[PDB]
Amino acid sequence: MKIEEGKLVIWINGDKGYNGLAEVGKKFEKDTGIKVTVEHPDKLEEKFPQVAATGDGPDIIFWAHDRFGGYAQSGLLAEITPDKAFQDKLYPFTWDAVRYNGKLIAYPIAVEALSLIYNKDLLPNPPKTWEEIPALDKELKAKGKSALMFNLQEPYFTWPLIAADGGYAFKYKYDIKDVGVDNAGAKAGLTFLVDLIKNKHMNADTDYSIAEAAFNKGETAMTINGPWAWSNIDTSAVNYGVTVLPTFKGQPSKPFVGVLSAGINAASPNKELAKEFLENYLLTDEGLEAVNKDKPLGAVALKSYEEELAKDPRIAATMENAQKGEIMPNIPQMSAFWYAVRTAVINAASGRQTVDEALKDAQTGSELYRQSLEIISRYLREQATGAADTAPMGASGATSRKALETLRRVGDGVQRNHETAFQGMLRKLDIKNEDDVKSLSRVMIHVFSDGVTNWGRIVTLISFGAFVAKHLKTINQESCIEPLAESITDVLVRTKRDWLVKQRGWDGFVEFFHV
Ligand SMILES: CCc1sc2ncnc(O[C@H](Cc3ccccc3)C(=O)O)c2c1-c1ccc(O)c(Cl)c1C
Ligand SMILES: OC[C@H]1O[C@H](O[C@H]2[C@H](O)[C@@H](O)[C@@H](O)O[C@@H]2CO)[C@H](O)[C@@H](O)[C@@H]1O
Repeated sequence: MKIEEGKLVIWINGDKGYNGLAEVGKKFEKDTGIKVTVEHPDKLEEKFPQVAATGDGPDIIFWAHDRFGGYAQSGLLAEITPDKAFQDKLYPFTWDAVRYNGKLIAYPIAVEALSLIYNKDLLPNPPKTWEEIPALDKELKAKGKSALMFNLQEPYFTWPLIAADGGYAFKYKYDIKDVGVDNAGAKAGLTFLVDLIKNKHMNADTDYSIAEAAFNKGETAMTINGPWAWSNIDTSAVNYGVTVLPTFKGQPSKPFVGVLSAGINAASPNKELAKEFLENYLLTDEGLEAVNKDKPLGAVALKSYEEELAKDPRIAATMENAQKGEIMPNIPQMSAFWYAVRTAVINAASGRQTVDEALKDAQTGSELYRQSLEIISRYLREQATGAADTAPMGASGATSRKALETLRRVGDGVQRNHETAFQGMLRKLDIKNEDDVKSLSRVMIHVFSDGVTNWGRIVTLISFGAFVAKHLKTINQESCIEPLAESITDVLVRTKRDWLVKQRGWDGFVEFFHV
């Protein structure tokens, strides 16, 4: 077991109030003798799943609720079991964001939404519409100033515009069959952003650091940022307001709402100290004030302390923008949707891809997991039982049908030609229950990993998976077919993601074996 016992390590993002969090760790250490280390590593949302998976990493991880469903799906988080007394101290909707398969997987800390931030000295009336920002930039450019600068490297900041005229991630429970990443509304919003860049009103290269510096030295009239950014603006002496985001096509910008949440590592031998630090030290008037004094949290989940901060108009603007937005879903494929949209916005902005090209590729990566499982689960199940699934694939399922048709035709030959080799490998792997199926996964990455990438090898993997599903059903282990399909899908899309999207995904597969 790698994680040290008798002490707490905390991971929190570098835009957050980590010095304030460390003051609450000092107060925990002063009362219990347990040293709390707070770190803010780069890409901790990428690195937590990698190190947690091997029993390593921090005791507590802080991030918006959107990444927590994937970590729970991978068994990287402890179940949070606060009593009714502690649960009543926080807003029920904040608890809704940290509930996954009916289990609390984290402690909610604060509701974050993007607002529009403007220089009252340059722009006494901020724009009501996105459409008027070009004329405003022209006007401010004559004065050696610019209208707007925000981070174009993170899809988070651009999403409100993309979602305004009907863009969305998963239709709402959440329908992961229904992805709205390349709909007319999404094209309209992202096209308007590329047009601002084309007409020199914004810069494709602008990241968080550049946008913050330009706003805080009064070079740009406007930025798009969250509560965490107010501290640095306070220091900079800029007379700023926090207001409702400008509308697009007469409709509000819908910011993706995040709930800063604290998760407990499953591998942690200090889960009792972590529960005690989070419930009785951090989630208190004194604890949330210590963190908020460093960098504002936004609208905190703690009712007592949220009553006080509600009077602040910048919080009111945050909640107004939050109402017009959507609570982010916490489902496992959020990570793949964010990765896909990040790439789409960066490519459309730089002109490497068109808005049509970029958003189509992001709609493929957003659907790739569910689309792959649908094909593999149906193939494995129909091979095991001898009867096809009657149910319809759905509205976007023309690809799944042709891909299953191609897999049937192409992959039945592979089962026949490799029968002897498959039987040899299935005998040598002693499969017999869900436990034995857990083993297999480890094998398949090792095998599917260090080899040349082609549709031929993808077919062999799925074909051997069907062969194992046939065996599973034969020994009354038919319930293990759905998890084996999940594991084959997991190996394939987690390791070949970038290749599968370059091949137009399953359309590429049908195209490749067409005759
Ligand atoms: C967990 C087992 C998997 S998963 C997977 N995914 C893609 N390809 C595989 O094997 C082929 C090579 C090959 C040559 C002749 C017969 C079968 C396959 C390859 O790597 O190209 C495999 C194998 C695998 C590897 C070695 C073997 O001897 C057997 Cl029987 C198998 C089933
Ligand atoms: O940009 C995609 C990104 O969006 C959100 O991350 C936000 C985070 O929620 C905020 O707390 C803030 O600090 O900035 C981040 C933007 O870089 C999602 O939470 C995150 O999962 C996703 O990758």
